[PDB]
Parts: sequence; structure tokens; C-alpha cells
Amino acid sequence: PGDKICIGYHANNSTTQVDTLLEKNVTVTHSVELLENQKEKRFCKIMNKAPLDLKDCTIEGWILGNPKCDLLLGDQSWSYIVERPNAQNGICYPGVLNELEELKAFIGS
Amino acid sequence: GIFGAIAGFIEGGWTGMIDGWYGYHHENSQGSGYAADRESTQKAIDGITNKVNSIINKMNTQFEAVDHEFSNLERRIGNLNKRMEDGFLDVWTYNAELLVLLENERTLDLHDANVKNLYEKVKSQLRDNANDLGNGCFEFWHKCDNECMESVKNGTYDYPKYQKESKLNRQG
Amino acid sequence: GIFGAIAGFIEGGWTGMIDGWYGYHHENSQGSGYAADRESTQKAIDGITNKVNSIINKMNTQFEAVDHEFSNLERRIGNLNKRMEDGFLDVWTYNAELLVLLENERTLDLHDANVKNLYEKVKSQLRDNANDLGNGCFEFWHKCDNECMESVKNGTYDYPKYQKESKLNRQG
Amino acid sequence: GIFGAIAGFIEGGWTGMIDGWYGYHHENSQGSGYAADRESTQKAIDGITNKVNSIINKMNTQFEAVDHEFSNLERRIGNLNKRMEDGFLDVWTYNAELLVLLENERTLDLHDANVKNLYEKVKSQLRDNANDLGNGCFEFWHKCDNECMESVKNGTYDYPKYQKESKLNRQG
Amino acid sequence: MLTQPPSASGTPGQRVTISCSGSSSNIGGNTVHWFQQLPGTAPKLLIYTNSLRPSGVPDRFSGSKSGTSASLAISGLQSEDEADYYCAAWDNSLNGQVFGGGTKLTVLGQPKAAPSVTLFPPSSEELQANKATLVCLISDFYPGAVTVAWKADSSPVKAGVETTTPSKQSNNKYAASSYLSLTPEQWKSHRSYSCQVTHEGSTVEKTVAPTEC
Amino acid sequence: LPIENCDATCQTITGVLRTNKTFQNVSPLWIGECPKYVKSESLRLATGLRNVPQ
Amino acid sequence: QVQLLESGGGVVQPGRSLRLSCAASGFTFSNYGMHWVRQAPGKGLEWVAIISFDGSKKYYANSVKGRSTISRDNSKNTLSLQMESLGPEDTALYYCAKLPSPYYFDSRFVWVAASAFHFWGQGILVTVSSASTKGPSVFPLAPTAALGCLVKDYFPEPVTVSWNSGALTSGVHTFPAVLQSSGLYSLSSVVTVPSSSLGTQTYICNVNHKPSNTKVDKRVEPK
Amino acid sequence: QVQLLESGGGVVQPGRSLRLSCAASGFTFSNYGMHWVRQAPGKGLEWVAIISFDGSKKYYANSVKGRSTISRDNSKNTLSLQMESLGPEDTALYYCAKLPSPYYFDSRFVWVAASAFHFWGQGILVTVSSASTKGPSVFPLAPTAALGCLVKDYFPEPVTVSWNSGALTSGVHTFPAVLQSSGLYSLSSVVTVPSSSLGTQTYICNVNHKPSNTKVDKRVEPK
Ligand SMILES: *[C@@H]1O[C@H](CO)[C@@H](O)[C@H](O)[C@H]1NC(C)=O
Repeated sequence: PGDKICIGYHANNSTTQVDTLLEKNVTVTHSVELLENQKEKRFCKIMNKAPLDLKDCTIEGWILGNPKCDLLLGDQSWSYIVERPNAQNGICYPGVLNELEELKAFIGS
Repeated sequence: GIFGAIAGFIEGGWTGMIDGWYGYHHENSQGSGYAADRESTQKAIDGITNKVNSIINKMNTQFEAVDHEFSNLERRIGNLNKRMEDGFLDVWTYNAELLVLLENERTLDLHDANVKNLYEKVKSQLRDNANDLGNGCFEFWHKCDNECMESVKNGTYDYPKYQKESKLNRQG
Repeated sequence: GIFGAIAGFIEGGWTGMIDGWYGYHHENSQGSGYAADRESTQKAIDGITNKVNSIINKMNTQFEAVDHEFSNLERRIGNLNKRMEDGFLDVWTYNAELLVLLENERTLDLHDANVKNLYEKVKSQLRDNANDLGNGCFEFWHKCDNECMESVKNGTYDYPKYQKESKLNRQG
Repeated sequence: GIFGAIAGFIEGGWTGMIDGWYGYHHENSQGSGYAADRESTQKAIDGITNKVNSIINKMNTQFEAVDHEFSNLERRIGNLNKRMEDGFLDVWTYNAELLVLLENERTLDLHDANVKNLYEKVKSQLRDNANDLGNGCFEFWHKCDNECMESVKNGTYDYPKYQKESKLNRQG
Repeated sequence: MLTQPPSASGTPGQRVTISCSGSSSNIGGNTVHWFQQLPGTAPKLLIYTNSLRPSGVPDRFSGSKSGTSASLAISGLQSEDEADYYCAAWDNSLNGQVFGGGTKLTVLGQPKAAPSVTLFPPSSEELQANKATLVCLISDFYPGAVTVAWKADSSPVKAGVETTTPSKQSNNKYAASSYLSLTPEQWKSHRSYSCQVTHEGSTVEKTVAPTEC
Repeated sequence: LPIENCDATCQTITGVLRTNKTFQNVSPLWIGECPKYVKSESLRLATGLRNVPQ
Repeated sequence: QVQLLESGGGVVQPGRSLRLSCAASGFTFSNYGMHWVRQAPGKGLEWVAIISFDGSKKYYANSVKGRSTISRDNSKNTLSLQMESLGPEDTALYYCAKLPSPYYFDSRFVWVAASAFHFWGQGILVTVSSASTKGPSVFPLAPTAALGCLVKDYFPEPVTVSWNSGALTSGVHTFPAVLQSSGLYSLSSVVTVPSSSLGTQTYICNVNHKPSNTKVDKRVEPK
Repeated sequence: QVQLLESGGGVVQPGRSLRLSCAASGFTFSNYGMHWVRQAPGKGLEWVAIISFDGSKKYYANSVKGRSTISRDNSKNTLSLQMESLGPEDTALYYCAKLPSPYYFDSRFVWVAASAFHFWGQGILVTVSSASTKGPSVFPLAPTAALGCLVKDYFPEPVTVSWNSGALTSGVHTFPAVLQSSGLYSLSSVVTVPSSSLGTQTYICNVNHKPSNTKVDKRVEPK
């Protein structure tokens, strides 16, 4: 019988919910997540430069030259160094490497 | 809600309108359908885009922190490092989370405010040429053509063209 | 104010109404008194409760810090510890204080917005069956029964039941 | 905008009015000109002044930090100092910048809200004694004297004094 | 009253979900709330105002309310969630609270261990207590199904049997006990009491036969 | 963790974050331009409005 | 948790009238609306009664609408209830407990609170049938092994069967009450044990038939 | 940047019909509205064509309103274009590129994005006149000094004149194409050099007349 017009807003099948000081777990139309928790559980390059690994030794036996860590040798370059926790080839002849923590810090750079 | 538009006197949204955020829906013997509002939706999208862009820009400053090796006699420096890094983590986490909450709040408020503003614009353009309902819908007293429909959509509705017409058709 | 409801066109609050935050007051020969609005007051209380709960939740992260003993030759580490702890204290204090201020601001704004929304709902339900004053009070043109009073409180007021009645009683 | 007053249904501002922030402009054969609103402008200025004062007060807490000399064997303590100072700088910069953005947002919103509140006050005082346009301007049905103009400026406009006069003059 | 699903299931770290439906009188009008009843314990408040966690600060629990429906969700769902769950609303049409009565759940418990059976007849105090009662017990097994058979001298009784505890909140250890009460005029005159427990996890029958010695 | 032939721009202690997001919850220790580490689980920003379909 | 205690629990006879109560403490109580809820033994709950901070709104249940009558003394900080017309259809546990209710049941000053009293006080069992209070009989069972105690001939299930008066729970199991043909319920409780602590540490199961206030214990020893 | 590639470029004859296309990759493409823009050789741009994520809105230009026809395959992730009535007035480069457009051209799900696809894919040159594909001729010039190579008799300017196949750019200069009276354009490219690497490191200029797919190179050596 009569003419009509309405003023509405967009709705869809969106089920992604957001939170708010007043109401929480409220379904919104478009939500953008800012946090990233999914990762590739491996070690990649940085600036296309190959990292360094020991896999049986420590940094101590590496720069001291333990005969069982001679795979790392000569002129080398890297971006970051990986040290395995259960390594067994470290300081062979017992002693104390002075300022070892500062040495590791200076080697990391 | 706060402005009463979203989930208020306009209870449900329109699952059909996929041409924009805020828009109208008209149904007469000449035709039926939804039609979004270009300017209001584009302005809201621009505001939201600038908000998100600024939020990500001001947060790009990375706090670098690595755990150096600490000796047996460096318990104090280790505890200092731990406390500093944990405090920075707590500060950043709190800031980000509460910013997210407050921004979602004021964003939804801005959305329903835009809806109410569009409704009140349509109201002010149809002072007495149309009756109002409790669902954000207007019932023209004189039947409008689709050209009048667009003239209301664009906001160029002409009042003296239909003043006497609606004044005559309104009583019967 | 911002919405003009609290301390605006409704100057004073009602010391008598203790049944809720926002409510009505009606006085006719059938009866007199205040009566709160259940839904709006409960929604405002829910919003405030969630706000306070989230504020306390996101702030529960404690920054642990103890002052270890520093020697005569540890002036630098002591100054570093002092600067770190003082900076964290300043950051937390500033954040908490400014959050408190802004939250009180927007909370009072939300309260007066709820008041104005209730008033505008009552206005939209009584388009021409009642006159409006400058104090948020409505004067029914036709006298309403207490059942009509509740039908306005719940929002189920029927317009065509009193249209002609108010149209006749409005001129005299 | 959000409230539609500034850059909305009132498109342009008045370069002439330099007596206040929000005000009226009236032009009849008796006289013409702009005139600011004392109470609303003073209230907005008070709010802005308190906002700025609190912002500067809660930010006066200075984070002191100097770079002590670190030896060849103090690379770790130097890196810790650098990371702590850089993190504090990032936190303070982010906080200040985002506070500035949000505060400018809500301040402009408060300004246009004050404009809309003044317009709606003038609307509620002139229920049917004046017609409304789409530019925030009111056209009195009966011609008002300058004394009526002030009575609207101060808000003491008397309705029953001009009710029948406007009711008679409105049709012709 | 209210509606409530029967049960729920999910592996540890699978985000178990539970629903709660009502009407416009209870759920569509007012807020809902949740409750958790640990086995045999006075229960606690789970969630109020449809999303809020109380000062008990349980983080893994999530609440949602959408019109006529409400939803509870648990991420991770460690073994400390083996308990009854309950949903409630206000029923604005009536006045008092309304409850969806009863929903339990179970976690993915890998049943590699068969139940350990123990069969020991009582002592002379039971003989002097005017009635004899022999028991056979099983414990530390995942699924609720377990079959017990009584045999008094290779002959069962016309109907007398077991009971079963809820899920052990530590390591999903269900347990059951079968009771067999007979009179002393029918207890000592038999020469071999036996109970045979059969279960899906067991390959063969678990027979425990105590002799009257 | 092993070393694999992989090209990335952001290397963390417990993996790789090859993303454009601004935050993360993996770890604070990294090399490159990695997102910021936070204790949060999700940082969803509502860009639209309340979804109320019919 | 906060301070709570009950009064009136046990085993009451049918056809008579019941008068139960509960009193809490720890902080202010004269400004909160309290709840009374039911729990059928096994599975099932059903809300029962509400009470305001002052007592204006009564608002009883549907099943007992106008059948009971609750009351509270905010000067004594107690919540009591008197009801007649009792039958076995109400045999169940009942809890006095603060649940999230609409705002008007709580006081004008406590409409907002960080922790809205997640309190839910303990339970009170009532069981009505043609029976009385009897004496419980505990029989232990002797042979890594496992040993247990059975509790027969005690009417309700109010006992938390304890071992050495609350000593061992890492590997214990408490089974529900068992009925067959008698008037009183039987029950079992078990606990594992290695093969090195059979005679050294004496193990005694301690029970309590509270309607009889029993503390009859039993040491478990082999042949 | 993201993955992009073109198809149909080169030198086409006038009066015929053209059919160009471009395909991108790197992430989803079936949900964005793409653009086609023009660039007159030297100075001047002019937008040409739009296309939605689905193809509803066509909305051609003014200069070619209804003259061309664009299309896209979102299952193949490609954007093609077919046009007739070609003349030398359209001799120019053209880019398929995402530019900031109104929201309705983009999908319903991508109305908001942090980085709104600042992509602007590469160019595709089309030159229509009375000519064909010829063979380029490279002449080097020999004498801190400077040496160069001239490329004459090659029709378009598609070559990135390279030295030792992309070796030196710190001090090189690539000059625009030069016409005088012939049908094909001449061009120069220069690079400085110290007085200590004239005969040690051999320097070769490498060009590519792509419409002929030439790789004719030339070593530069003095008398
Ligand atoms: C909110 O509750 C819903 C339950 O439907 C859950 O899926 C979601 O993860 C919760 N959190 C957010 C932020 O939506």
C-alpha cells in the first residue's frame, strides 16, 4: 500500500569475535589479528649468510681447538651461532677460561 | 547500545547487503533491494584504515633483548637482566591488550554512531513528508519514485516539490 | 555535558530512586513514585563490571624488583638498577593514572548517554501522543493508565490504540 | 563526522566570529552579526585546559639516564644498559604519540558534540514556533525581537508568549 | 526449565565446547552463568555475566552469549576438568533462577592398562554381623564399561552387583567394586566363591576364585 | 633445533617468524626485524561492526 | 573461599516440618542477596529460593511456590528457612550460595564489584523415608597390592571415608553408596600400596556416620 | 614487492587487434580489484581500465569508453585485455597495477588492510607504426677516462643496456632513445673507468633488442 525506506548496517556469517572493556567475545564483521604465534620450527639464514653450529662441542673447545671440534676451522663467517645443550667436547684439560661469558658475548657479535 | 542504532532500535543487520557497511533498503512496486551508502561507508573505512595503520606504525619500534650468559658469580646481574626484560614484557603486553580493548570499544561505538547519523540525516530530510517507525524505517506519506529514492540517497531531496502533495495525501 | 542528559536538560538527580541507576518517575491521581529501568541499568552495570574486571586483570602482572647490595666499586651497576626501577615506576604510575582519568571520563559519558538514550526511546514511542518539556519529562495528551505506564516502561506502548484519543484531547 | 555538526550538516565555519568557539549568528532588519555562547565555550575551554594540564602533570616524571663508561670487558653490561634505555625510549615515545592521537580524536569529537548540543538546545526551545533547515539554522515563524534573540541565547525563551502568535503566522 | 546437552568429549588440548539453549524468558533477556561441580565436592562459580572469569582467575575458560544461546569453551582441558558442568539463567518471565540440569564430560584417555582386580572375602566380624558380603574390585582403567559376573559354586545369584566411582581427576582412573551379600545359612555351605571380570581392554576373562578355607 | 636450507629475514630462538604481523608470543630473543614479543594470546582489532544477522 | 557453616543437616523424618539455616562470615553479609539451590543425589540441580539484603523480594521457586518460607537476620548474619509438607520427592542436597542475580537483589552500594562473591557455600543433605539412624559397620579387606574398607548399614552418604584420619589420598578411590534390598546403603573405599609397607606403617580406615556421629575405625592387617 | 609477470608485450602492427595480459602471484589474487594505466613515452599518464574481483563493474575509460574489453580469470589468477581499432595515438607503455580505488571494487572481506597492496606491477610497451623488428647494431667507443657503447637501428627502447651482463652501475649512465630521420632509434650508454683497469678486466657491453630477442654483445678495447 505505502512506500517505505530503511537505514541499516552490513551483516554476514562472520563468527570471529573480539573483546571490549564493556562486552567480550562479541562477534564482529571484520577482525584483524595483530599477534603471530605460528612458526617454522627451524633455523634459517639472515641476510643470506650461513649460521654456525657445533653439534657436539661448546664455544670453548671451538675457539681453543679441541681436536674433536675441527670441523669448524680456517676462515669462517656467520650471522648467529647455535650451541647444543648436551654437548660433551668442551675443555679437555681441566681449568678455568677467564671471562668466558664476555668471550661468548664478544663472539656473538 | 550507546547510540542505540546497532542492536538497538534497529535490532538485526541485513545479511543481504554486501555492497557496503551502512546502507538503505527500499521495497516498492517499482523495485526492491538493498543499496549501500558510498560516502559514509568509505569515510568509516578510511577512519578504520588510518587507525590500524597508525597503531601498527607506532608499534613497529622493536625492543631488542637477548639473554647473555651469566656466571656463577653473576647472580645479581642475571636477576637485574631478568627483572628488566620481564618488566618490559609486562608493560608492552598490558599496553597492547588494553589498547586493543579500548579501540574495539570506540570502533563499535563509531560504527553505530555512523548508522544513527545516516538515520538522522534521512529524518531531517523528511521532516513531515514521511512517518517514522521504531525500526529505523521511514514510510513516505506520498509515494516516492526511484529517482526520489536516489535523491534521498545522495541527500539532494527537494522538499517544496512534495510539500503540498504529502500534506494532501497524509490525512487519508 | 557531552550528551546534555546528566547535569544538562535534566538538572538534578532523584535522591529517592534507589531501585536502579536510570529510571522513570510518574505521578498521577492513580499513584506516584519512581521506578528504575531494569534492562538499561543492568546493561550499564554489566559494562562497568567488565571494564573494571578487565582493568584489574590486565594489571595483575607484577613487576618484581629488589635492591641487591652493591659494593663501593659497583656504583655503575647501582645507578643502572636505580634508573631501571625508577623508569619502570614512572611508566606504571603514568599509565595507571592516565587510564584512571580517561576511563572515568568515558564512563560518565556512557552514563549520561544511557540517560539520553532512554529519554529518546520514550520520545520515539510518543511521537505526537505527548508533549515534551525542557526537563526530560513527557506530558501525555491523553491520560495514561498505570498499565500504559508499564507498556511505556517495557517499551510495548501501542500507538494506534490512543492515536485518535490523543488527537481529540490535544486541542482543548 | 561523528556527531555530524562540524563538517557535517553545518558545512563551513564562521571566519567572522572571534568572540568564542561556539556561537550563533542572527540577521534581521533590526541588526546582523555573530555572537558567541559564553557558557558552552567557557566549559569547553575549561575541559581542554584541564585535559592539557593533567597530560603535562602526569608526564613531568623524568626518567634520568646517563651512559657511563664501559670497558673492553664490559660488553654485556653495556648491551644491558643500551637495551634498557632503548626500551624505555620506545615505551615513552609510543605512549606519548598514541596518547596525542587519541586525545586529538576525542577532543575534536567533543567540539562537534558541543556544537550539536547547542543546536539541539535551540531546537528543543523552538518546538513548533520555528522551522528547521539543513544547515543548523532556525527560521522563526513569528519574527523575534532582539530581546527574544537574547532570551534564546540565555535559554530563557518563553513558549506560551508566542504560541498562538506563531500558530497564526505559520500558515500564511 | 532449561535445556542442557548430555555429555562432552575432547583430547587434552582440543578446546572442548558445550552449548546451553533457552528462550526469550531466560537467556534472550538476561545474562547466563556457569558452574563446575568436581566429583563429590561443593561446586564453585565458573563464569558470570556470560564472559567474566572471577577472582579465581581461570584463564582457559571462555564464555559467550548470543541471543537465545550461550556457549562455554575450554582450551587445553587438562585432567583437572573431569567434573559435572552446569549452565544457568534468570528466567525473567518468572523470578527465580533457572538451571540446565546436568552435563558431564570425559577426556581422551588411552586405555592401555587393564583394570587390576582384587577379590578378598571378609573376616569373622562379617560372619557375626548376621550377613556375609564378599567384594571384588577393579581400578585404574579408562572406560566406564566393565562386566562383572558372580558365581557361588559355579552358580550365579539372582541379581546382586556392583558400584563405580567417578573419573579420578589425576590420571583418568575409573574404579568399580562388586558386592555380594548372602546369609550365613547360604554362605559357608558352598566351597568356591568366584568373580569373573570381563572388559574390552582385556584379552581374556579375569577370574578370581576364593575358596572357603 | 636443526639447521635447514631456508631463506628468511627473522630468526628466533625456537623457530622462524616469516610474517607481516606486528606482534608475536614466540620468544623475545631474535635476529632481524621480528615482531614484538608479548604475553598476549590474541590481539584482534575489531575493524567492522557488531554481527547481528537475521 | 570465605568462612561458612551450616545448621539443621542430617536425617529428618517425613511428614514433619523442616527448619534449616546457614551462617557465613569473613566480611560484611548484611548487604548481599543470597540464594538457595537444590541438587538431586547423583545428577540434577534446580534453583529453590532467593532473598534480598533486607527481605523485600521473596520470589520463591516454581516447585515450591509459596510452600516454603526463607528469612535472614542481618544483625546476626544468618539465613534460615522453614518449610512444611515434606515428601520423598525432595530428598536431596541443598546449598546456601551467592549466585549472579539481577542487580536489584544486591544492595545499592554493591552494584559493582571486582569479584562478585564467587562463594557458593557447602551442601546440606536431607533424606526423608521410613528409616532412622543406625550404626555403620566397617569391614577391611586384606590380601604392589591394594587394600580397602567397606562401609555397610549406614543410612545416608555423608562420610568422607578417611584413612589414618586423613593421611593418604595419592592413589585412593571413594565409591558411591550402594543399595540392593536393604534400607541402608553400602559403600567401598580403596587405596593402593607397595610391597614394602605392609606391617611397618599401620593403616586404619576412619569413617563417620554423621547422623549417628560415629567415629568407628578399623586397622587393616593380613593373616 | 610480490611476484608478477606479463604476456603480449613487444612490437605489434597497427590496424590489427591487440590481446595483452598479466599474471601475478605471491598470495591470493581472486579478491582484489585491479587497474590498467597508461604512460606516454617520456611524460604523461592516463588511467585506462578497472576490473572488480568478480567482473561486475566494467567502467572503462573516457578515451577508450567501450573501445576495449578487459577480463580476468580468478581460478587461473590472470588479467587479460582485448582491444580493436588501434592507432599510433595509443603508442605507449601500460601497467597492470593495484591502485587505491573505492571500497566496492575490492572484495567484501578485504575492505580494511594494513598495507593496501602497494603493488603497481611492471610495464608493457606497445608501439604501432609502419615498421618491423630489425637487428640492433652496437658500436663501442675507446679512448681517469670513460668508455661507452652506442646502440643504433633497433626499433623500440626495451633494452636495459648491461655491461658484462649486469656488472657495473656505480658510475654508469643510460641515455634515452634518439630519432633523427630513420625509422629506428639510436641510443648511448657510458661508464667511467680509472687509469689502471684498461686491459686487465675485460669490459663488454651486453644489449637486448627484445622484440628480436637479441643478445649481441661487444667487448671494448683500445687501439
Ligand atoms: C570468546 O568466546 C568464544 C566462545 O564462543 C571463543 O570461541 C573465543 O575464543 C573467546 N575469545 C574471543 C577473543 O573471542
